[PDB]
Amino acid sequence: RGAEYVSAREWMRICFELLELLKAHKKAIRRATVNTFGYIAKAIGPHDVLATLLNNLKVQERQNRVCTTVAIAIVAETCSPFTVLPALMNEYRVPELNVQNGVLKSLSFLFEYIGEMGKDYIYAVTPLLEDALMDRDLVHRQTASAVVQHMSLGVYGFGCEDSLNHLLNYVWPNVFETSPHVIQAVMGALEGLRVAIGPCRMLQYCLQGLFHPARKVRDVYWKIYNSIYIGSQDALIAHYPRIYNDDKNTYIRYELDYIL
Amino acid sequence: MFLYNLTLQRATGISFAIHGNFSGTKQQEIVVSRGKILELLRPDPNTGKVHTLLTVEVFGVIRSLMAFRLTGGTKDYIVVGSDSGRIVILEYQPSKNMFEKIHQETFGKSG
Amino acid sequence: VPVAAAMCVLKTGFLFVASEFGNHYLYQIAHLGDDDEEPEFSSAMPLEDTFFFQPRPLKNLVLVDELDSLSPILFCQIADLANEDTPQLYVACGRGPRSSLRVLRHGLE
Amino acid sequence: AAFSVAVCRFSNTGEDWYVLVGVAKDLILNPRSVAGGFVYTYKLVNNGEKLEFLHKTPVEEVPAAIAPFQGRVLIGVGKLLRVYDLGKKKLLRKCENKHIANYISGIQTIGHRVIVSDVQESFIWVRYKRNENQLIIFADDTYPRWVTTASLLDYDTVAGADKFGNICVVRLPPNTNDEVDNGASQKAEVIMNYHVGETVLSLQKTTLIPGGSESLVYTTLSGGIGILVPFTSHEDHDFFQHVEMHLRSEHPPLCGRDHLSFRSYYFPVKNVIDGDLCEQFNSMEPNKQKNVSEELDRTPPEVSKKLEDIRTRYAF
Amino acid sequence: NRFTVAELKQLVARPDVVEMHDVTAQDPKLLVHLKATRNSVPVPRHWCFKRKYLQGKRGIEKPPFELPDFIKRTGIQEMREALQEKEEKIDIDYQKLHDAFFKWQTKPKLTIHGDLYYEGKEFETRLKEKKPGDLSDELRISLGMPVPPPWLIAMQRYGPPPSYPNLKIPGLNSPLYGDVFGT
Amino acid sequence: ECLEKKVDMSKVNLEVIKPWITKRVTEILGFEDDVVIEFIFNQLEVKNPDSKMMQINLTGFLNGKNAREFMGELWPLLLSAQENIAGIPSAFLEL
Amino acid sequence: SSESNRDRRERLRQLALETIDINKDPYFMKNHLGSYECKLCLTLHNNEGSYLAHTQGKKHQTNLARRAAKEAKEA
Amino acid sequence: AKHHPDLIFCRKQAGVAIGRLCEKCDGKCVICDSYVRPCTLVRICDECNYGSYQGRCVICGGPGVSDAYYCKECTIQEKDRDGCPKIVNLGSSKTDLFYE
Amino acid sequence: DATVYVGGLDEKVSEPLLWELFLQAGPVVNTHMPKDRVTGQHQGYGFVEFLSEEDADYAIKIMNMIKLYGKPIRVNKA
Amino acid sequence: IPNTAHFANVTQIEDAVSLWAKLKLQKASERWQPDTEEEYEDSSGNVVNKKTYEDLKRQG
Amino acid sequence: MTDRYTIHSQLEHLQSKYIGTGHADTTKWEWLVNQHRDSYCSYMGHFDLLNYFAIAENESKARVRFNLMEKMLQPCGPP
Amino acid sequence: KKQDLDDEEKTAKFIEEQVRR
RNA sequence: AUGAUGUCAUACUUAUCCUGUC
Repeated sequence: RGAEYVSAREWMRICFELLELLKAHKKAIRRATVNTFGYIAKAIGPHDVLATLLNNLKVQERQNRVCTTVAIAIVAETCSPFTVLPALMNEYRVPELNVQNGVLKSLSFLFEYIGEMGKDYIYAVTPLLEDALMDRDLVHRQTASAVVQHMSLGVYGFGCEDSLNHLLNYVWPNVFETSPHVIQAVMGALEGLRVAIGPCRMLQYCLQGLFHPARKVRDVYWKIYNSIYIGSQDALIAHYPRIYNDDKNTYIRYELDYIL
Repeated sequence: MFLYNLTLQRATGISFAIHGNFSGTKQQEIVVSRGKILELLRPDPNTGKVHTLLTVEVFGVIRSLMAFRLTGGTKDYIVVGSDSGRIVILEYQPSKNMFEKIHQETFGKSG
Repeated sequence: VPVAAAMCVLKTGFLFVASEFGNHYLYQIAHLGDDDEEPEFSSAMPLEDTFFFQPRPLKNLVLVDELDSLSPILFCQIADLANEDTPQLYVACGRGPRSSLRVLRHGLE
Repeated sequence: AAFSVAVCRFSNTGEDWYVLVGVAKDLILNPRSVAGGFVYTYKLVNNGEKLEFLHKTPVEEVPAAIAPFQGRVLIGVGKLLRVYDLGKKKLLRKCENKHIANYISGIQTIGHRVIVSDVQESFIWVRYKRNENQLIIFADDTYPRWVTTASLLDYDTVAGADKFGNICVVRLPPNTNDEVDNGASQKAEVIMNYHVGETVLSLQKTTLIPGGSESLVYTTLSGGIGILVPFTSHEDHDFFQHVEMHLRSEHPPLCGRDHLSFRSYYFPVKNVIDGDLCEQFNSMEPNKQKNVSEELDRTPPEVSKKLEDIRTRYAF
Repeated sequence: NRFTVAELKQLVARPDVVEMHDVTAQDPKLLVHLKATRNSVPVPRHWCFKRKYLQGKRGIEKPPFELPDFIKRTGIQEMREALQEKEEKIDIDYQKLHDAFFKWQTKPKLTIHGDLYYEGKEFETRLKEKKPGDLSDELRISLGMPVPPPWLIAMQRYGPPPSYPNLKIPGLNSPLYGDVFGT
Repeated sequence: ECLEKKVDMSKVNLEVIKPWITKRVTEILGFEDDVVIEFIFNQLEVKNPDSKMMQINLTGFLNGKNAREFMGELWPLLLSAQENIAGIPSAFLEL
Repeated sequence: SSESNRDRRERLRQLALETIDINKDPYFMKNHLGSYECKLCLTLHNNEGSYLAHTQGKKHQTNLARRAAKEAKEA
Repeated sequence: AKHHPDLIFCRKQAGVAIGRLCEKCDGKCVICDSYVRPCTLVRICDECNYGSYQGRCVICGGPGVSDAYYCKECTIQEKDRDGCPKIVNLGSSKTDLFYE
Repeated sequence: DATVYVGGLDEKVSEPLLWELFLQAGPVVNTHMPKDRVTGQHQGYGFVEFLSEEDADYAIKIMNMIKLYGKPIRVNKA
Repeated sequence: IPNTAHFANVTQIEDAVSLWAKLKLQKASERWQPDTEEEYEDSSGNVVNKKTYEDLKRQG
Repeated sequence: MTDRYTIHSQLEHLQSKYIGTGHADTTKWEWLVNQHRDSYCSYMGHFDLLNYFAIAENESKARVRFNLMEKMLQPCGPP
Repeated sequence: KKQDLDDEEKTAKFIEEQVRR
């Protein structure tokens, strides 16, 4: 509310004290913490405080770690991320892996909170997702995929679909795995990509997998094809290809071939 | 090449047409259903001419148009079935020359 | 009557004929349709053979008005074929016998 | 049953305009496969007052495309694009092309190239070699569309209608080589796509009023007339986009559908602004209009004047 | 109960897409029709592999991050490197970052809808087919000729190449501007 | 099997089928219980009963070998009662 | 707590780097996320103790005799 | 969700009972399980809200205080037009924590 | 003749300017230009497999006309 | 028998001949098999092929 | 009449309840019939598509609607 | 906007002139 | 030289969760 009465020095000290409050075993503590951290982020401005967030290498997996990530998100909102991104994207360079997947999460929550404004930054994040989605280790593919999801819901309808198709290329091989978190992640991914790209392109990736001899491929591509099928079942009609008619059955729908 | 689409002449073909006391008075209105626009017509009983009272674009393909009224009521409602996954109940407000949506409940997906 | 997609019978002798193609019509319920020599095939009337109804002109309704609008999506040529400077929209619209060559000019009658 | 008609002159003949009309024999729907076709020729005597039947050249497929191209006539019968010349007994086919996918539905011929529109496939750009009389397709599209009508906007940009109620505009890349010899190598990118919601069958880019600007006037099968006008200023386009984004949140459609979902029915929207949704600012609530004008940092009469200025510049 | 691959290839109109694992399916005709579509994409190459598409890049050491020009032209990377060297602040500008994010925005190189990610996808930098009569800049530099490339002087004597018979190269039977000396 | 023909309990009596079902239950289960008689009463209460559901309910209660014979004996008596114009089985005409 | 653990992890990484420099291990390679990777064993190492324990199981040094015989035909 | 992958939703018929959220689960989404962009309110089933089952949280199942809402990312993905997502089952969560 | 041996090159040359370079004459179907691992640099000699032999004999005739980095390029049959 | 992308998994030589026959440049080779512009008819009978019109132009 | 086939349940899993989703073991004829039924339902639902289909043919709208409703069960012959 | 607006006015001028013709 | 099952540590994710009771 007031926030002017106190000099900035006091504030930044408050920051360096707030940093370790994320060991809390309680969720509401972290809640208020992050929201405050956003408020003081407004009271000061982005660069310093987001740097102080990036000081954490996410070594403590207990209590709240990703929480710092959330702070990176909300901080990126409180003043325009239109400022902040280059610092982060640079900080993916660091060879330490867990903070790499950390900044991936930061992009995820980032797009989740920004929504429409991602109509620009999509491009900036696109090649990095390429590097991340190309797999060093599974968590990269997972988290990056989540990023593709929230980006994909956020940008909808604004005409950026092309680069999302490009990213869908690199998304597509990850379809196969038994790890629950990566498979459900990929599911959310391809669902958001469904709504953003439109079903036609999806289905054009999902055709051949339906009838493939193996059981695995059929299990999965049928799971996908179901996910594509339930929603937008109304709009699928046009995109079912032409399938020739056999002896006992007529597989051509001739209604579409009536010409005036 | 950023373009801007504009409509010069509205669609005159009617896909559905209902009749009843939509205005809440003794005069009966003609709720016509065009392709991508809703139209409310009011025929003159003396002049023998039908005048367009209201014309609003629904921005969608309306596939069903029916009217209903409760027991003891004096005005007919307007049930509009479109390509969206929600059912919309409209009540033309004469004191404003606009169709006021009474209720709108979602039932499925669009298309 | 022409091929109408919807019909609305209103009070005080009014019949709205919304045509599926071409201009629409609004015939007002003039006669009741009964008290005439027209043969009224009853449901009890047996036949083994269908009551060949004669094509008699609508002598029960009177077109009070007509909403002949668009429903074609056919062809249109916008050019200044006349002597005026503003180009006219020569659009052929209709369906079968109700087809017409309508030259659309932005103005007022 | 006639399906195509064209009136032009021949290079072998003088200044006599001939009216060639292609017809079909024994046709109906998809169950009844087309039998044969014919192409009748007219003389257009008495300065276009009377037509005299000169010759009727038959064809194996039903002709659905007739267009003049450099003194000759391009005849598209089914999936065979043939260049026929004027003959004393019948139309002598000087060239032929069988690279069509299903059937040639429309043909728009540029001064140098030829653009044929398929039935279920999108239109492709084809170059006709005058030295060897061989038509070569040098460009194609990546997305199939049931095209019904098309119009050449420029030498490399072509806008075509869709049977599903949409409108698309494809522009060729500047690095495309016309001199050449999944399907094609060079692809054409779609620069504009918009679902109009009505079946469009006639497109024409011309001036509706003298002194104004030319716009993409389009017709509809439901008896509607629309017009597409390009934005002259990037700031005005951004203002119209912000006004549309404010109107999509302040005035929803009465049918419960989304405006972006209605505009993205068949193809996603790319550089398209619906002026009909912007026209509801004068019909909406005054408090909501004042809130939208405060979000746009203007006045509601200023927004009304800015909306009426584009209509006065581009329409009657 | 299962047809052979030759009988499945002779019956299919497009036999250039049939594989050896498609005979073990429950309906090879529908799989052959769906695999020969216009805008269809094939399945990944990890259907028969045992490396789970992520264990093949063990010893391959790559760079940390390749930043774009729009981020490198803002000076944030050098300031971040100076801060990391001091730890092991800047406040350069606020409108220059907005200008690099809006006005100086570079469109990245996207991919096609059928351009799926391969296994390696880094050692096969294939690009069309730079043929006879068309060369790259630098190799011009090694060649060192000012604006024919000089072994098309010997394409005079010894004759037109067997490998590309359709050939035309400038000045001989092909009557040339910039780089491209033959078509 | 014998449980594929559609039947209807509305065209047949119910009081004449209680002694044959009681004898079949006493032959199958050995003694007389109250759950099997209630299940037989509930299986014939509907106007359009289900032979497969009654066969499953009899195989769950009994062993299955005697339950299949009980279902085959109850389907034929019901078929003979529904085929007759009176609505009674063949064992009721003699006595 | 957390800072003491970060300092202990840095001291352990420094001790592992000193042990790899003293023993002169040519197969130890660093990853881009703070981990080790064995070049000769062609496997991953989760911690610094994992790469420091790859000397009894999967001895890739004994499999280099074929490459030494291919490089030099004499003993 | 996140907090629980073995939990199953009710997915029953949508009624007129507006859903509510507990004080411990306030602001959290039902499908997307996020904290930002609320666009559509949560509607509960008729059997899921009757007598002592009314006024309870959908996700937490405790005493509901404020009304629950769905995320805008789940609304645009058509994940909010499904059945009533009432938490019926409760497995591998708050079971061994009662013993300690 | 399908293959040729190519001597006297500079490591800034790689398999690509050979690809491009000899397909200027006629297409190199199989390219081989060793990468030395130890010092990570090229000695500069090449082996080329073609479609058939005619390509490569014309290649013997024309082929010794490529000068890589101001310097001479050996091409002979193999 | 020249190999191809569809004939990679062929083992028997009997199927390879049919594969090379069906692969045989699909089914086209017809750019100018009718263009002749016969002026001898000048009524309703302009029927001739490419080689027939070439022989008619070379003869007269 | 031992059938030994009680498709009841297992562990509250799967139990398909939707129509037109399909499975991994779905046949080609069943998927083609489901696609034809979905196309018939989309033709019956869309008013502009039904108008464009009835304007080409010489039949009326209600007759074409009754023909499309009658051809839904056995519109292509179950495989 | 303003600078464009100045131009916009000119833009209007052309259309108005057109009407006159 | 991958892969296989196998007893056994080690990191990582799930914004997992600490006042629950008749």
